Amino acid sequence: MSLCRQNYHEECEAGVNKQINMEFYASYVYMSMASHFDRDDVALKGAHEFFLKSSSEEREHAMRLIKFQNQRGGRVVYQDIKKPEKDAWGTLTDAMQAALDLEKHVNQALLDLHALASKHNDPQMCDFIENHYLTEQVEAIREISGYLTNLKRCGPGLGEFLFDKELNS
Amino acid sequence: MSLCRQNYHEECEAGVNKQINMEFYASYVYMSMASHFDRDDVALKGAHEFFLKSSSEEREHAMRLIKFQNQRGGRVVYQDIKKPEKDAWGTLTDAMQAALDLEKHVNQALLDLHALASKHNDPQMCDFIENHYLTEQVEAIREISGYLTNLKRCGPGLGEFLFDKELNS
Amino acid sequence: MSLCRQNYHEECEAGVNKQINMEFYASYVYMSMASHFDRDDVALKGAHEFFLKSSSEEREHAMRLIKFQNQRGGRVVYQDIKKPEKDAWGTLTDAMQAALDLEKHVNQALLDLHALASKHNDPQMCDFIENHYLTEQVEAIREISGYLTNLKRCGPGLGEFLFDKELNS
Amino acid sequence: MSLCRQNYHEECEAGVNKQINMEFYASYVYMSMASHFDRDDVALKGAHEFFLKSSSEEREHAMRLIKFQNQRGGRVVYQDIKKPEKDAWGTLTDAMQAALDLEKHVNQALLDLHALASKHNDPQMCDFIENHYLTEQVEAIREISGYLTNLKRCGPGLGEFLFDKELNS
Ligand SMILES: [Ag+]
Ligand SMILES: [Ag+]
Ligand SMILES: [Ag+]
Ligand SMILES: [Ag+]
Ligand SMILES: [Ag+]
Ligand SMILES: [Ag+]
Ligand SMILES: [Ag+]
Ligand SMILES: [Ag+]
Ligand SMILES: [Ag+]
Ligand SMILES: [Ag+]
Ligand SMILES: [Ag+]
Ligand SMILES: [Ag+]
Ligand SMILES: [Ag+]
Ligand SMILES: [Ag+]
Ligand SMILES: [Ag+]
Ligand SMILES: [Ag+]
Repeated sequence: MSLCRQNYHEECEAGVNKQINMEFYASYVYMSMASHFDRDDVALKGAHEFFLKSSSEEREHAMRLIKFQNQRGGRVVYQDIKKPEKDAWGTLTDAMQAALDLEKHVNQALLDLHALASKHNDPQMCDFIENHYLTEQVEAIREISGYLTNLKRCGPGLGEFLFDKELNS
Repeated sequence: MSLCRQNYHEECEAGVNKQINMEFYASYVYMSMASHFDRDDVALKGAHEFFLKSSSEEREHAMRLIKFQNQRGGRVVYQDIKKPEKDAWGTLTDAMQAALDLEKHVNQALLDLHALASKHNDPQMCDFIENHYLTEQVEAIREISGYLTNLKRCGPGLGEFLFDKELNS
Repeated sequence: MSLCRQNYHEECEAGVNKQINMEFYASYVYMSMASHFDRDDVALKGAHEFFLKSSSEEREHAMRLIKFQNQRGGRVVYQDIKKPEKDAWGTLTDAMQAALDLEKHVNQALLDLHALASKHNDPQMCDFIENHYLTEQVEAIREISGYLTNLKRCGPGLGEFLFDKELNS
Repeated sequence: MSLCRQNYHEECEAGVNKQINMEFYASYVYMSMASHFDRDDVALKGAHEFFLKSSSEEREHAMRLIKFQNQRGGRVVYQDIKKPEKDAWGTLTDAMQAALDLEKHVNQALLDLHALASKHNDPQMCDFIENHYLTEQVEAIREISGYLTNLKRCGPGLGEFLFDKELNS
């Protein structure tokens, strides 16, 4: 009766908790991509920066869902952040493909989370997700898709090096 | 045929009119809380300011729904703004509890209003409500909930005085 | 022969990988402490901010070890970031105690890592750790210890609320 | 009894003298690399600038060890700065490989010098070396290693030309 929870279904709460984990996970994947591209034998500084920034943004995404959980009076429950699937992510194209797949996985998760909120008639949650995640995911996915297109266009070797400069700066 | 109304159902219009009254009412409650806390024998200036600001914001909420009504080509119809339930709101905790209850009542009303708009497939109204009210209500409720938590933590007497300073400044 | 690795023992590399995980873990603990203190029923904003900042700094610590790993030509290998031990961290004192314990655990780990580097005659690694971690840990631990002292001094209730204001601002 | 020497072993002094020569030598190598890349028939201005800067920095490294020698009350003793091993350093990759080898040779020398100081319990010398040389060497080596990686990635011809632009600016 002194708590803030209102119109916030347990499934949604749990879906937010899952999404928190997912965003941390994606953060972690990108951290790993970043460090891969900062290997002396890979040495793609643009990719490194790009994936670091993506890692940091994923962390922010997580945190904003954490906040949301608290703002709705849910209870954040953390789970392990699983290690990413690979220790080495290949070429920039390989990693961008993996990133695209991750973002699509995150995006589906968010869409599922939105479907949850819509199912439970939580329009504030829906709005939150739309406002902070959905278009962002769309943008990210489109952006990575274009990267893949240009990576392919640029080709291996020099093209990769030059394309890599074009990430960020 | 020269009017702007389009896709704006009479129930929604009426729901906006009810919500207008509700926001004015909440404004009025907060006005009363404010004046209570500015009694010489209550004299909690932070609460006074906080509730005045909440009153003014509720008024703005009302006005924005008035505007919306007109922008959608509905017709604003005012009702009495009922006096608040109490003339004296007790301690800061008591008033914060009452505020929490009011905000939850407003919030449910808004959620009902959004459900109305969703039922009548008025996505512009839905968006309006989400954009201007829902998250705001969530924020308000969470904020007041935290106040209650801290009021309890701080305890009566000195704690109330000190907590009161922490509202606003 | 085109790689940068020099004087960087496999044990050290592995110790850095462990330390990376540990810093991420500590980051994660602090994230959880932060969100605990942002519960509507806990609502200690200073603690929230303090633990968020500690989480972010732990992340930076991790990242700097990631960087170091790459700068020394080791290979970062991530592991799961385990969920923290608790879902709810108690009072600010309880959490500060837990933080103190975590920082001491991190600190011992770092000291072990430094002992590793010293054992393997990796003075650059030693210096790195001393330059970026050791004094920082000392500072953190002392700082948290003082917090605990003041939390105790301040007492539960009002004291906790007031002490909480004194974290950060 | 009016001199400053204290806790500065003759071997260390001699090791500093050797290191001075080594840094001058490395300076000289880089000078030669620089001039190679400024040949009209080589004409890689980025490499030229990069190696000039590396030459100048190596000179500064030498000078700082000279200073250190004097600050510790040792006696600087110069030896011939031997001419570099090659008159022509090949492609940018070839020279970067040679640079990597030189920096690793310098780095080992410094590590040996640090081991000397540690053996003789000269922590000020150890610190000096750690503070001014070790991490710098690590950085240099990693940097050159990445260059080699990117030179390889970029390939001969156009890639070399483009990679060359990416040194410095
Ligand atoms: Ag819900
Ligand atoms: Ag990384
Ligand atoms: Ag992203
Ligand atoms: Ag919306
Ligand atoms: Ag919407
Ligand atoms: Ag309608
Ligand atoms: Ag008033
Ligand atoms: Ag309000
Ligand atoms: Ag080592
Ligand atoms: Ag948090
Ligand atoms: Ag810390
Ligand atoms: Ag000595
Ligand atoms: Ag020259
Ligand atoms: Ag150098
Ligand atoms: Ag040191
Ligand atoms: Ag040291």
